[PDB]
Amino acid sequence: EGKIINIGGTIIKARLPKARIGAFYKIEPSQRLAEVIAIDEDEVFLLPFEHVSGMYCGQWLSYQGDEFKIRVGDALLGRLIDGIGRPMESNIVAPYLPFERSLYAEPPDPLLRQVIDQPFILGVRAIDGLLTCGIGQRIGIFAGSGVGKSTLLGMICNGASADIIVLALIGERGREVNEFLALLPQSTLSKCVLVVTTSDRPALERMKAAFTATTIAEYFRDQGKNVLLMMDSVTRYARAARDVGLASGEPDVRGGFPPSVFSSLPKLLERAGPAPKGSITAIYTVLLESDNVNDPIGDEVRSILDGHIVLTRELAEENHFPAIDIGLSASRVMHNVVTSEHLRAAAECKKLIATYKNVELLIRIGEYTMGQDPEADKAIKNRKLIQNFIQQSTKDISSYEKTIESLFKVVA
Amino acid sequence: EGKIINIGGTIIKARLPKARIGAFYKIEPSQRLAEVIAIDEDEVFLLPFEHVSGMYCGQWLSYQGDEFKIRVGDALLGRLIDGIGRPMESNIVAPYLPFERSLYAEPPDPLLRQVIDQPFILGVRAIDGLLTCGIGQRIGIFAGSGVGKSTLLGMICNGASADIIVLALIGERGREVNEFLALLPQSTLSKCVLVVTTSDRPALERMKAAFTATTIAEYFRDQGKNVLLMMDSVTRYARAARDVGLASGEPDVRGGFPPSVFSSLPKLLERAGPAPKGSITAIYTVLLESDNVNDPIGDEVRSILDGHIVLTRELAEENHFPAIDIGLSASRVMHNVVTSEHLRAAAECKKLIATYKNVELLIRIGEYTMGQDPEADKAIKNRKLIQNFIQQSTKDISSYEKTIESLFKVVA
Amino acid sequence: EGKIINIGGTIIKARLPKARIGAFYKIEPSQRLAEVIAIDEDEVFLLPFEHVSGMYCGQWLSYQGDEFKIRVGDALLGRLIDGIGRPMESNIVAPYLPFERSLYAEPPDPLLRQVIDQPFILGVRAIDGLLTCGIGQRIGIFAGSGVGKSTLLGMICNGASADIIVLALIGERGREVNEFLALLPQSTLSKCVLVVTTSDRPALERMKAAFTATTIAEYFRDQGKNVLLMMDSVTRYARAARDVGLASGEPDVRGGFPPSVFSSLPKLLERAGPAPKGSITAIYTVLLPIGDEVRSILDGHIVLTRELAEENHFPAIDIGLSASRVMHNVVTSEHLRAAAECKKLIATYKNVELLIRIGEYTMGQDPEADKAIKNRKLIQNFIQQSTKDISSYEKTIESLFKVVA
Amino acid sequence: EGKIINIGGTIIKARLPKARIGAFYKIEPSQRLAEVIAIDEDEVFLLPFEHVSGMYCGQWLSYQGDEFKIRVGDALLGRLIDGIGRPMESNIVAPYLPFERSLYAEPPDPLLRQVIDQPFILGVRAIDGLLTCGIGQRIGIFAGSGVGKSTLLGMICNGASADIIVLALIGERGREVNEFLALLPQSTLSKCVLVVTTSDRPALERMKAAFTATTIAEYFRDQGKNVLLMMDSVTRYARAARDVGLASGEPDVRGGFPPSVFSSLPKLLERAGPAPKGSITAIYTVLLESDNVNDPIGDEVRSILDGHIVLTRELAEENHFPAIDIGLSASRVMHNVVTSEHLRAAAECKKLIATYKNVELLIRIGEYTMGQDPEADKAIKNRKLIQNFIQQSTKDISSYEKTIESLFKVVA
Amino acid sequence: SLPKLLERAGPAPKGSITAIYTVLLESDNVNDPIGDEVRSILDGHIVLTRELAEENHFPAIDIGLSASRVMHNVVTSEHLRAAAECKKLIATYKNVELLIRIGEYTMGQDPEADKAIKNRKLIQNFIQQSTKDISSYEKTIESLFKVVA
Amino acid sequence: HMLDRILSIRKSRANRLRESMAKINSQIKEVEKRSLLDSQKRTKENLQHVNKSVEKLSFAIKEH
Ligand SMILES: Nc1ncnc2c1ncn2[C@@H]1O[C@H](COP(=O)(O)OP(=O)(O)O)[C@@H](O)[C@H]1O
Ligand SMILES: Nc1ncnc2c1ncn2[C@@H]1O[C@H](COP(=O)(O)OP(=O)(O)O)[C@@H](O)[C@H]1O
Ligand SMILES: [Mg+2]
Ligand SMILES: [Mg+2]
Repeated sequence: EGKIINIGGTIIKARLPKARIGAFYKIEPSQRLAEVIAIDEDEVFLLPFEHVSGMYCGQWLSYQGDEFKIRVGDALLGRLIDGIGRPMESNIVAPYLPFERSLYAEPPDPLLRQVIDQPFILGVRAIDGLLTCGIGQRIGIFAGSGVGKSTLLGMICNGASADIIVLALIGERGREVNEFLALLPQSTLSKCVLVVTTSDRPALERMKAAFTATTIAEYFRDQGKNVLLMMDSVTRYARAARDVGLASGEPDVRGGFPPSVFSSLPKLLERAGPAPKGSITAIYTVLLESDNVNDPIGDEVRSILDGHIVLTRELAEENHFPAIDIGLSASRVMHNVVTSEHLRAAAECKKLIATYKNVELLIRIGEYTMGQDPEADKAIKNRKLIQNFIQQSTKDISSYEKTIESLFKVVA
Repeated sequence: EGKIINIGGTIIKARLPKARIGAFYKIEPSQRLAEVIAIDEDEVFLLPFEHVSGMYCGQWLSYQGDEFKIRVGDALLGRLIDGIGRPMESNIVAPYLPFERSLYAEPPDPLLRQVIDQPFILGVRAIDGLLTCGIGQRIGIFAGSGVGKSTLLGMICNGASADIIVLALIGERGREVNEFLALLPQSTLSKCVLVVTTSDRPALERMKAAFTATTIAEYFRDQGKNVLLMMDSVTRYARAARDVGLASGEPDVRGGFPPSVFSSLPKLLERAGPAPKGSITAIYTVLLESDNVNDPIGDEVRSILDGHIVLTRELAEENHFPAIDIGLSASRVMHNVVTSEHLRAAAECKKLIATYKNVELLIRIGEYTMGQDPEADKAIKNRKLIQNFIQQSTKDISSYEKTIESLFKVVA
Repeated sequence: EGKIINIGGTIIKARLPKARIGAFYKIEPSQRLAEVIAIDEDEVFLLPFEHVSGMYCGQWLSYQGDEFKIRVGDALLGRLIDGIGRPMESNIVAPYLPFERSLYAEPPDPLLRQVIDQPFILGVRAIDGLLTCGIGQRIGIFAGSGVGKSTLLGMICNGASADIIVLALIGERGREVNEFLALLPQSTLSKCVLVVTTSDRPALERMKAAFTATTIAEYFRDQGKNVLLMMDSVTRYARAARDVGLASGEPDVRGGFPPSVFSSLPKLLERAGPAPKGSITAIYTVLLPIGDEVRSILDGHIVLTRELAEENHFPAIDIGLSASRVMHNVVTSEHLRAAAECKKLIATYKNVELLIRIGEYTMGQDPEADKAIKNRKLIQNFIQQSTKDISSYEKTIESLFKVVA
Repeated sequence: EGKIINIGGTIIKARLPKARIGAFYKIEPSQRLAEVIAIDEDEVFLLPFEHVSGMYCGQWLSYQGDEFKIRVGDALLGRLIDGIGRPMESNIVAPYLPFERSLYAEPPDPLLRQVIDQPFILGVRAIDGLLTCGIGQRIGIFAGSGVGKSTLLGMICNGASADIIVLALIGERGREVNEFLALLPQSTLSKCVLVVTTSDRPALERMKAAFTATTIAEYFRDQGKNVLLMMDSVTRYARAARDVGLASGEPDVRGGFPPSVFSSLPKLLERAGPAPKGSITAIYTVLLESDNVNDPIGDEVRSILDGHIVLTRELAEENHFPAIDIGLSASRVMHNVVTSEHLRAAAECKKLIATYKNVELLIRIGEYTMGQDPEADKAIKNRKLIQNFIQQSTKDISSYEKTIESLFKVVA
Repeated sequence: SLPKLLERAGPAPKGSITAIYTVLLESDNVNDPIGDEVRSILDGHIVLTRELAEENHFPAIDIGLSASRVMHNVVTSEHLRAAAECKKLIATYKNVELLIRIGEYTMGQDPEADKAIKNRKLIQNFIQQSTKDISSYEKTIESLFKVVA
Repeated sequence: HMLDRILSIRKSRANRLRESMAKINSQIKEVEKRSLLDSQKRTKENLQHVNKSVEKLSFAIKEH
């Protein structure tokens, strides 16, 4: 059909007359895949990802279709899937996947994507009492390393109020995926779909894994369920998309990232919102470093999402699990999700926490005693029960009405 | 009329001669369009309206009109428009829009523009009291990501008293269409045109929505009435123009940006403003890419607008809402629209906020004695009255008379 | 089989049809050789190993291969090998070598990595009393400059319970190969097969030395033998593969390294683990940008510090911030908890020596630091010994159990 | 045998079909030589030995040699040589050099190098008492501009005890050749060879003086005697080779430098050292671009060289000469050389210098009670003995026994 | 091409052009390439800072960063001395400003710091000026002599 | 950059004056205490003096 003309290291050219763009091809001697990214007159540029050094001048290509698809069906509940869309395991025969979806879809009509008003019950008393999620809210957890991101993340997986969970671990090593999917039980994995790819996989698969998980969750949305998508480490998606964009040839504009990363984040994670039939509540994670406090992916994800959680290292150094810094973190759709008395209670508890930080640094200074500030004294005497409300062990799962009841207790 | 010889991901090259620059074409086996960016001898470089991911080499371009023009009439009052110009509301019938006009018009004559001296009531108490606007100016709201821009536009749209309100939501979170639409009453939406494009839409439509919103505002200006143009993230226009310019082979000159961005911002931001017949008052939001006001596109937009409001995260995390930094924000018609005792009182309140910010460490650790500097004494005395004057809720809209009355009360 | 178009300093261009990337061709009049980095439609960018002087327009290129494979057999035990594979010296004659295998072999996926058992004894009594290591475990050593790591490597070659010991001096200095081999006996050299290469040598064979040593160690893995791989200065492999990468043409991403070394180093390191044929214990040294990427990729870091090596406490390892991640799957529960309580008995001395540098600390109620003061010297001569002081595994156990008393 | 087709600034290009690399040609109208550095299949890049005064197109070339060789011999002592090889003093009669050698030889067999065991008495108290050099060690001196690299080579070269000294002054001021001959006594000037090239000389004399000095050093090494080679700014070789190769069609890689610099510098810089008969001991002055840490030509010279003395100008600003930062400098070959008590004394007083460099702050800030840190109490008492042991005058050279005696009485 | 614009505006054999060029800096840094080059061409620079615009000190001229090349040929020796001593008072207060803001300054150690603290308000309402206000040159220099001592 | 180093001394001075405060508060229970409360009184006013010395030195980093 067409043969390789040259190999330029990471990008190859091949003569195919009237080849379309977005298509994917088989190298005929091996079984290797490569897509088309740029079209010339007769001699298309073409991006491989797996292996380059086994290539001649005149090695043949093979056509499959116009756009890359995946096999999606209702038998995926409890499967480790490749990021390109294949079942990784060989212990089971791949079941009946009837439908045929592409990875590039579009979000719904903005006049059909309507306002979110219902709460998303979560089990964690800090994310649900003081902050509050909504069914259609895209949370972003901004964590470091060693603060307890995965323990909180498994607490989200287990105690959620969702019907189908769709995890996505983009850049990982095998010990961490085994540690994390060994951390959540079989009652969780009987409803969970796992789109797992690791850091040894090539960059195209680590980029397509987010599209794969979003397409699985759009399918389980379109039958009318409350899907909970969990992209783990959108930072590593961004690193994969950086490498693909720089290998395509593209000038970096901010922090070493090409414009394709910054233009492909919104059309990735704007798909995961409310819909006219069912809805998807997504929760993304960003690994913030002390090396770059600037971190353009963190700023753009904060600019696209709506409601961020910050896991600080100080609240991990003193034993405060989960290490959620209330007041440094917030949710945007809370004022139209919770009731009015819960909204005036939760603001007073955050104001008590900030007032306690100020009053401890003014009480070790020598210039405080009890009686000349009423807002201070109530925070002083409510310190330990606020700390018993925020802190929560891994196997202590609470309900929503118990959380609101204990919150109304802990404010007054 | 001509074939395609290149498809490069953003710019497609077509071998078709005698093409006028600015003209647009239809890819005739589809229903998609493309606009001529540059020409060669017979090899034009043009930019598609929709995405590029379905095209191939020999694919014709039939000739369309010589310039892309939108259709505008009086029946746009109360509608939902895209950046191309076509209506979003499908269930609402198609209006009769008798006039049509292109998106690239010149500003008024610099002598026929007039010195602006009538105040524009915004409803926000801080801007009205310490800063203030004029009917005709172009103020701008500079902030980081998630600091309070969209909230302040909603507050300032419930507060404003214009004749026509043209709201452009450019490159923003698609959920928020119905939220901006549900914070407005019906008598406001009966006079409100709403141009909505989304962050998923390609780099032309997210770039060209500013010009169709400004063209609709110029139409209702030329009918002879004072209109209000609120634009949400002109920096998304700036990012779209960066991506189109760098795809079209232009050098980086500052911070990631080509010179075409810095040359194309002033004509967009300058065709607003005063006029011989009517006036459009514009309020643009600017997303500073870190939490710094000296971003490249933030500095370039600040050197063009006349009046700038700076929101800072250091007051967002202190629950000082709205987060208007009184120091780094200024209005360039303040001294021109208002009387002398209001100007004196506003300047003195700004100065005594600064002189409290001089002292507050000596108050915190208990060192400042009372009677030695009367300016700092009056600062410490009137702090709580000021920060009951500066903060206000989103539901609290205050008229201009009570604003200047409480301003005289608080300055003493 | 192809004429040379031009010479671009370190890049040759040739006119030859149908060659694969990585095929190595032969300068026929001078007996030098050069492998392919990129092909055009008929011309081919390749790069020479050796120096480029003496070459003209129109030299021939003999084909002689399509990918480089090393002539490896059972008779390489006790011989000096270049990073390419040919011997170093000419005093010895090359013996019979029946087999040859290529330098590439795909590792198993990380989702099904095996369990570790069967304690592997290195010889230094400090770690196999405190931070033990199994057969298929791959270990990273994070040491500095002038910390005495060469004696450590020579004494964990001397006293290891492995039938084959393979080491790759990849990128070493001129004197340092004799400086290293001066402290290996003959009973050790008759067990070693070892690859050396110097900074004189081109970056192409300085990065193929790692694949050569890994491939030879995989060959001796398949014969039912327990084999130990050593790669000294993985960072020098990293800078060599960097020089090959941006010498071929590639922009860098992190530090100064291209992403090709970030695609090749997990491929080089992810292999060489617990196979069912009797497996391959890898020890990889990294000096103190990519140490994060190495330290997050293999199980077990050993830290040698100058702040400890300024005294005469050799081997210069500090147990308070090094740990091998698999000990409960290796050593028994008694030995594990006794080793961990000796670790926290050492770690409480440095938080109480600084408080007994000042005159304040007494006894009376602190049951963990009062024991360190009396039982300090048994600790501090348990966790150090000389270069040719061997301590077997059935002595350090009861020695450690009479340390805890 | 060919015509010259263009003249650049540094480079010549000609049409010499089937010409070898290294083959040097002379220009037929104008007597001057030029050697081939690149091929472009019909069209060769030559580098001339002199300036380009009158160079018309089509100027002829004539075959002279296949490689460039220099005349060496034992009758070369007490003389001055340029980078090419010819004597530089002209009032003297021309000597008789018997043999010829090419400039490109290969380093010795690493299995046949000897083992460094005995010290090289250097003269400076710091690089004898703290960083002892062995006979056969390659050390380098790393500093910025005018920090004291050449003054330290004056102190070394004055008090050097080697059997024969080859001093290479590569690409530096013509003024200072007499200042080096002013501190060479007749006993060490009767056995010294100065290979001097000045910074105004053309590119390949400045590029080949290092090879000429190493060729002379290998000749007198192969006679059987140990020889001190001292290169002054091998960075001048590095940027001469940068300007040669980068203007010959070769890409920027790390600092403006081609790959050929990083290919040809570790072969030059390693053909010194031990040997089966004799030993070159080498001291390489290295100039740094900035005073930073990411210098593309300082870092890899630091990596491929066994021992390095780091001069920092922050000690040259407080007038602490020689400006050796003993924490930043190291000597890998001293633990094999000195006795064990010498190692203990060196490590102890390095520890004392490192302790006083931060106990000094809490002496000025009045927070240091005596006795609470005894080691610091030992680092304040012996501050003056250390700071007379470390820095010494230029004309103050001291023998090895006085250095070890003074080291012992400083540590005790 | 910037020196062959800026050098045409100066003294001349008949007539003169005194020119005043406004220069916008690409950040608040004065070491912008255009700011640096136009500072190396022109005969005097008046650097306005944003710190003094935030402190409501208008006009926001930073006196230490400013200079005027031709002043020593223009003013008398007494006026040049008074200008230099007033600029040294401004620099002394900028030295002691953060030390008195933290709270370590007790009145009495330095003789120049008490002079700076005492003449602070006179210097401030000399430098600070409203937009609709103009001074004559004799009132400016006599107010300078009254402020400086 | 060395002003970051000074509060590391100032905060460590605070820890070594509140652990000494815990020394006297542990031995006000056993008793001499009137002669021993003379030491905690100078301790706690110095601990207030050291805590004031940090909060005007940790706030002095933001001013630069
Ligand atoms: N004036 C205000 N009063 C109270 N909260 C506010 C105000 N402005 C912003 N916020 C907080 O910020 C969030 C919305 O910020 P927004 O202005 O939408 O950020 P952006 O400017 O990036 O769109 C809300 O969740 C709200 O709690
Ligand atoms: N050991 C020293 N004692 C006194 N002054 C020195 C010493 N070394 C350098 N200097 C001073 O520093 C300057 C740099 O000296 P030099 O050795 O020429 O530096 P370089 O050769 O590295 O440029 C000289 O002008 C000299 O006065
Ligand atoms: Mg917004
Ligand atoms: Mg010098």
